[PDB]
Amino acid sequence: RFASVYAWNRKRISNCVADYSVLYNFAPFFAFKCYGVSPTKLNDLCFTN
Amino acid sequence: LSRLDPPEAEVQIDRLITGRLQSLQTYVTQQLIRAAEIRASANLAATKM
Repeated sequence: RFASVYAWNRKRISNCVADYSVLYNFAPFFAFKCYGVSPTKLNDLCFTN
Repeated sequence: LSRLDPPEAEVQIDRLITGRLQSLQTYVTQQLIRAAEIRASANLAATKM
């Protein structure tokens, strides 16, 4: 149920242990470039929201 | 450093290090002028003494 561009689907993430390496088995990842965070340096950071 | 990988961290680091140098070079430049002002006063005191 991916929504339209004019009304996108917003989901909030609560307290958990998010490993940003096991999501690689969900999509071919056509574009995966990030902006302010190194994609490799994601399992060593604590996030606010 | 913990958030950005080396390939593009240095781009951000380069802006920081050049910014602090301009802050550091400003400090010493004003110190040199102030030191000259004090030395003129110290010379005046020595002549006065």
